[PDB]
Amino acid sequence: PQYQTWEEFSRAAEKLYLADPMKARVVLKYRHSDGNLCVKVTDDLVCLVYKTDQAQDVKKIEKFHSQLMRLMVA
Amino acid sequence: PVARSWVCRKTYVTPRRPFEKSRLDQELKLIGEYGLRNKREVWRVKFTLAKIRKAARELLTLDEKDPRRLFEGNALLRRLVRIGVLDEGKMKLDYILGLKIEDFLERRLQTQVFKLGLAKSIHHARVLIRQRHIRVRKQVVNIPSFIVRLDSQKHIDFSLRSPYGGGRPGRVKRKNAKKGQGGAG
Amino acid sequence: FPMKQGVLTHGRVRLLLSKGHSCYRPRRTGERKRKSVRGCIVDANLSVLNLVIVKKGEKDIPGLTDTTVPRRLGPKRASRIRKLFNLSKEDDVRQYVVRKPLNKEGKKPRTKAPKIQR
Amino acid sequence: TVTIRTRKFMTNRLLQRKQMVIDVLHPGKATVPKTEIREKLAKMYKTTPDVIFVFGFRTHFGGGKTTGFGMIYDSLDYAKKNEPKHRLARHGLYEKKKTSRKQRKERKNRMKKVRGTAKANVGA
Amino acid sequence: VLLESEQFLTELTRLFQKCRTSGSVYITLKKYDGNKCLLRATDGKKKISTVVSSKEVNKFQMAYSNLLRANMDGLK
Amino acid sequence: ARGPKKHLKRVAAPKHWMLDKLTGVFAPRPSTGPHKLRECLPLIIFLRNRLKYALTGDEVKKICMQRFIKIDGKVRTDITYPAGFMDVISIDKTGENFRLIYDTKGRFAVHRITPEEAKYKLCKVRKIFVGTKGIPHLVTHDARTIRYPDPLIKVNDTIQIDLETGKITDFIKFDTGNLCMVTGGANLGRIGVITNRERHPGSFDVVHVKDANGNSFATRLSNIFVIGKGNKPWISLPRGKGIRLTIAEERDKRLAAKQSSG
RNA sequence: UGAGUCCACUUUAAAUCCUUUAACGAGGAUCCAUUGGAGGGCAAGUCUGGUGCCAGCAGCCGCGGUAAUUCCAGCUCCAA
RNA sequence: UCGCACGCCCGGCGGCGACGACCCAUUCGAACGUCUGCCCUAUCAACUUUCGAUGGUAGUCGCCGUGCCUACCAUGGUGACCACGGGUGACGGGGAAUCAGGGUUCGAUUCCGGAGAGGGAGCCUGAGAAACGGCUACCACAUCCAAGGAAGGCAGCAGGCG
RNA sequence: UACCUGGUUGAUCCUGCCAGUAGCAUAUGCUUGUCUCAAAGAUUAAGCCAUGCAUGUCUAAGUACGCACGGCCGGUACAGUGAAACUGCGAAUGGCUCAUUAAAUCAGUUAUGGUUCCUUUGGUCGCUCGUACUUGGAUAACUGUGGUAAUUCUAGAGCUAA
Ligand SMILES: [Mg+2]
Ligand SMILES: [Mg+2]
Ligand SMILES: [Mg+2]
Ligand SMILES: [Mg+2]
Ligand SMILES: [Mg+2]
Ligand SMILES: [Mg+2]
Ligand SMILES: [Mg+2]
Ligand SMILES: [Mg+2]
Ligand SMILES: [Mg+2]
Ligand SMILES: [Mg+2]
Ligand SMILES: [Mg+2]
Ligand SMILES: [Mg+2]
Ligand SMILES: [Mg+2]
Ligand SMILES: [Mg+2]
Ligand SMILES: [Mg+2]
Ligand SMILES: [Mg+2]
Ligand SMILES: [Mg+2]
Ligand SMILES: [Mg+2]
Ligand SMILES: [Mg+2]
Ligand SMILES: [Mg+2]
Repeated sequence: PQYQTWEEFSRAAEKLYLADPMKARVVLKYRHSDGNLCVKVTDDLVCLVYKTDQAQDVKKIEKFHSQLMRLMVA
Repeated sequence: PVARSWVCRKTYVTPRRPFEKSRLDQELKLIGEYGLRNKREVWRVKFTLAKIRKAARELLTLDEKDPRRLFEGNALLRRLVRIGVLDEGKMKLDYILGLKIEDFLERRLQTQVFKLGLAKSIHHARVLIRQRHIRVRKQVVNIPSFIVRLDSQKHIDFSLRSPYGGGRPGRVKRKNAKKGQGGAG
Repeated sequence: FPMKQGVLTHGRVRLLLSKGHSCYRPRRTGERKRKSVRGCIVDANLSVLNLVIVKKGEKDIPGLTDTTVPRRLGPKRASRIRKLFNLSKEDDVRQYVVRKPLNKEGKKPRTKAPKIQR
Repeated sequence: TVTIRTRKFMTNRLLQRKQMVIDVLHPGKATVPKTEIREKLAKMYKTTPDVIFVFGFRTHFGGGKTTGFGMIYDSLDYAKKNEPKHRLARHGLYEKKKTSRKQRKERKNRMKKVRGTAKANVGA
Repeated sequence: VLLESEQFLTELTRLFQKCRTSGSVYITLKKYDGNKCLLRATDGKKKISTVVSSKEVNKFQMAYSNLLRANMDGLK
Repeated sequence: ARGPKKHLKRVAAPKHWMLDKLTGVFAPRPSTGPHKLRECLPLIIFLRNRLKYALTGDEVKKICMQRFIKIDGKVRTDITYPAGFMDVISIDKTGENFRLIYDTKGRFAVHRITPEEAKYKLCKVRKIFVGTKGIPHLVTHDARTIRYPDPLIKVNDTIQIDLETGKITDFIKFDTGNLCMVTGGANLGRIGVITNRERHPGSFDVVHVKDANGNSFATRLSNIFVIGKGNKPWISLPRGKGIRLTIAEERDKRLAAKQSSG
């Protein structure tokens, strides 16, 4: 469920997207008062979440988001 | 660096004065006589006539018994004979200047179909050309601007895939026959 | 940063390195590139010291001298085989070439011999 | 009612084949398929249709004539010796791999980064 | 609120500039047919939405990436 | 440019190759060899564009790598080998020997010869060099360095070499009355007898050559190749026989023959 | 009869388009061709209603100050 | 040096090739040169010159000829036939448009040659580079960082900001 | 196609310019049914670039002891494919742009008798007069220890070929 650290959530979310691209969506929760970031991918069967900020993760999260958008379009 | 031609040329040149009444009179008489579509159809034949007359003037500016002049004159007379505007006994490079837009428009396949009489009207002949009912030397001609050669003049007839010739009837005839058989039973 | 023979410092020195020098592999043919190394004089500014035991002492260390590790490959040049087996110039090398046994699960046991050069 | 004539007949002993320009007359129907072309050339030249390869049809206007090029090999071994793999795969004796070209370029640039034996371990 | 692709980015920048003190930023990306992707943003009070088509993803994703890299900062 | 050129554009190709404009951007750049860039004709153009034996350059590569093409007594495996003037291409399986002689126009001609004629060829020498021990050397147009020649062979002469041994059999000295193949320029393809030689110090010399039909013409000696003594050639000649009759006479010989054939 | 729809060849490295080809497919054949102008240069309304030197038109001359052949709308016509 | 067919003598002689190179030619070229030709400007009339300007002599260096450079001498060289200086919203040409005959305007643009990879400068390798999808230093712009350090050049194909 | 017209005046004849008139480009507005070709970040910014790709390559004929596969005729080395690596060649070609440049580039014409030149081809390659049945030791790929936050960073120890 809570695949933290790194690459576990990425492999699990790529598996969720390659299961079905239609019903799957991704949500992104940004917080500045507490200052943390949250990614959650769901495919209306299970929901997989990722809750850390760690400064450097912003670039790889937006690259994963732009990869998901390119896979939705192409 | 790509492999293509980039070679093209305007076949028509617009006149210098746009609203000459006598010029519009002459062009309107030409279109109403020979069944044309626009003024560009007049202007492109006028510009090909301008090409031929410019070549003729360039030959007459040359000296007699010049080899380039004789070769180009004989080739241009051969072209005029094979398009059938100038006669085979009349062929001389001085008679090219006395040639006319009416005699150029007489060799249109629309006009030749109208003169052979297989079509009723000139525009009805153009309808037949558009609807692909006639052929020239076992080849369907879809475009009325086909310059018919004198050797290929006698081969104008109806095409094989044509209801007016020896072929299957058209869509309206099939629909009326199907409606009649459906009404009969 | 690795060390370098013959720079005679103890700090950090940036040097031009080409083909035929230490701590640099040329990618293009004859490529020169600045690389940063440390002086050869041993001081406290070091993480690792590389040590090569030349003379063996009285005691026996269980880590290094106890575990005997054999050669990985055998002699391939015929002159080197002659120098190893004390051979003459007329005797055979084909009989005395060193061949390696190969054995693992699934596959058959084999014995692979090197191509003798020269 | 389909008629096949041959023009520009040439015998390439240096390619071990025959070649000609094929002229197909088919009134009252569409363009006939290459399988029927190979069958009619086979029953014309008294050979097996496996060696006859025909490609490149162009249909004239009006709809009664096509022009195509075709070669007639001596054997299937000679055909596989000098015949392009794409026209072999048109009929199905050869099957090219399905590795996409951009992913092959990406695999090559990933093998360029890692030096050593692990170039094979980078791929999958 | 269904807006233009550029107006969506400007209002999304205004959402972060309003949430520089307190408030969440919700970004929802999903497939859209009625190739298109639905991208929606919500602060909790004002919702904005857009549909990105295939004709504008190269124009959209790069500025959206620079917007995210400029607007998101967590802990060191 | 920072070095030598390896590509050749299709537009930048010379006119006598007759390569078409629409099919390709690049032309087959010939490799270095016994002939110049704009004087030779490549093997891929001779095999694919003229003989029409192959369709594509891959097929030309297959033909040259099955070891079939035999250029002047040796197998060349390159598709861009420079095959120039008086080159003999032998194909064994078809049994065809070809001698690259120019046509009456600027182009080369597909010229069928016998094996008795393909055994030898003729080459114009360019200079005589004295080697390191006083040894005379001929430098031919196809870069053949033949040593110990006949000392009557001079700078502007031709030699009849043998393909099997690479030695001279006979020679033609550049004299008046001999035949003349014109190898280059506006008179490329003419065949006639030499009627005048005009020397020039500094500026290049010129030769007036008279046609058999009386059409005399001047040509510089750099594009001149004698092919025999008097009016008797030692090779076989293509149709047309090197006259370059007028365009009106060409139109007549086309049109009258066409109307007679029907 | 196409334009479209669309099985099937052909095309092509694999496709697309062209050509071929079945079956559909047109009477306001609504399956509706617009772009500028109508005082002169410059082809083509002293037609009708409103505005009254205001709005505006006009590349030049000029039109509009309550009967505008020049504006704004309808009809008609002219140029391509 | 390496690979294929595998023979004949009284251990030794043998073929077809591929590869490695002093030197001479040939080809691909490269570069200095000979003559002729380029838009506007005089509110640019004199310009260059012991910091090479124009030549001679003798050398260095260059792949070679040369003030290319060095040492000593001569005071020379260009210009009203427009030098020198400046501007170009000027890469040059084959060519494009308009055209009676004459001209005018454009040419960045698929072919040939020149220059370049943000601005200059230097160099290894290599026949061929002062190469930037090669390096070495400085300036402008910019990435990661543990604050010791490392790495960049789309006037290439797509595409993005301005 | 070697072409005119309106406008100074109460009216006329001249000079004169303005306005039309007709093409080739550059952008824009309206509209658009078919089809063959077809320009396309040049003009202002030769301004800046996230991302992916664009130059790598093995034949019977330069090196094969990575079982990574694989054949049995082995004991007289190497049956046969082949990762990686050493070596040779290419990367100085092609593509993009016109910033700089006005006897400069470039175009016609010339010579290198004033020079080089990988490759290809043709010559030469027992011409010399003084262990060869084949000479030496390093090194990469292989095994094993790591350093850095991090590089297409690399080292120490064993090996082993041209
Ligand atoms: Mg009106
Ligand atoms: Mg008017
Ligand atoms: Mg009027
Ligand atoms: Mg008006
Ligand atoms: Mg300037
Ligand atoms: Mg230009
Ligand atoms: Mg510019
Ligand atoms: Mg450069
Ligand atoms: Mg550079
Ligand atoms: Mg480059
Ligand atoms: Mg680049
Ligand atoms: Mg007055
Ligand atoms: Mg008046
Ligand atoms: Mg005007
Ligand atoms: Mg159609
Ligand atoms: Mg269509
Ligand atoms: Mg720009
Ligand atoms: Mg730039
Ligand atoms: Mg280039
Ligand atoms: Mg400029």
